[PDB]
Amino acid sequence: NRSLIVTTLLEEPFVMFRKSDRTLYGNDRFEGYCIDLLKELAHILGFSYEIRLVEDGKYGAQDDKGQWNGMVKELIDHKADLAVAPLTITHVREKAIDFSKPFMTLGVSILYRKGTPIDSADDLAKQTKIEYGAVKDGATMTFFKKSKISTFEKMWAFMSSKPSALVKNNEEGIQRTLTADYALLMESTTIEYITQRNCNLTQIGGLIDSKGYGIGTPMGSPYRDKITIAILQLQEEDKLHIMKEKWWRGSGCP
Ligand SMILES: C=C(C)[C@H]1CN[C@H](C(=O)O)[C@H]1CC(=O)O
Ligand SMILES: [Cl-]
Ligand SMILES: [Cl-]
Ligand SMILES: [K+]
Ligand SMILES: [K+]
Repeated sequence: NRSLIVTTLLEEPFVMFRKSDRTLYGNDRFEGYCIDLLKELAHILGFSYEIRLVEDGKYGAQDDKGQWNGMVKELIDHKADLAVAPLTITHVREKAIDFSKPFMTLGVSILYRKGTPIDSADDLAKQTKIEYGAVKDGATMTFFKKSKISTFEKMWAFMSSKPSALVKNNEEGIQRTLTADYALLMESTTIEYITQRNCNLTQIGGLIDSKGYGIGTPMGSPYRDKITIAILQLQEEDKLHIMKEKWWRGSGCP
């Protein structure tokens, strides 16, 4: 039947503008892990799509008392059929949209420059000399905002009090860790990609929690179950592990 509308956002190495001399248009403009996954799902399920970058360039957060923005809002409003992106599956977003079963699992951890030998978030929580933060209005910020763990409660207090500590996006966050005394609270799979390519960066400690990335849909979407079955089939054959290795494999560090 009709082409589905796919909403997404630029983010390495999930979704990128591929390199070309020509001016690209339509779906051809895109490559990455999420594009490979989307192609595999479209082939398996027999659907076509038109990819659209979400206008406001956000994932989705509950800004107002109630109202959503970003890809989540796009899904709430049925402006897109699918959100294909590293969209973190959270019980709070589940109050507004549905997800497929997760195609990738991960957790929050810390990105930091190699130097002052901290080894945990606790080390970060009990000082202020090293500024730390998260991407504003993202899953990670939301995790801290609503935590009951005292260590993270203290971190939220600092992060929220000083707005100059939250960043607009990953590129701004990574650049800050590279040019200032700044630790970034970031999802582990991105950290893994980054530390492989930036040998002076490292992950501090291990994973704080567990979560996954899933394909977002409007609640009660007829494609949600089909997409889930297909994702689970790919997983049984270790295809998603292979796909990740394809986009993640770096050149390696000293
Ligand atoms: C702003 C990015 C890159 C996204 C990706 N996953 C989280 C989300 O789905 O909101 C965000 C990262 C984070 O908040 O650690
Ligand atoms: Cl577009
Ligand atoms: Cl897999
Ligand atoms: K070009
Ligand atoms: K079609």
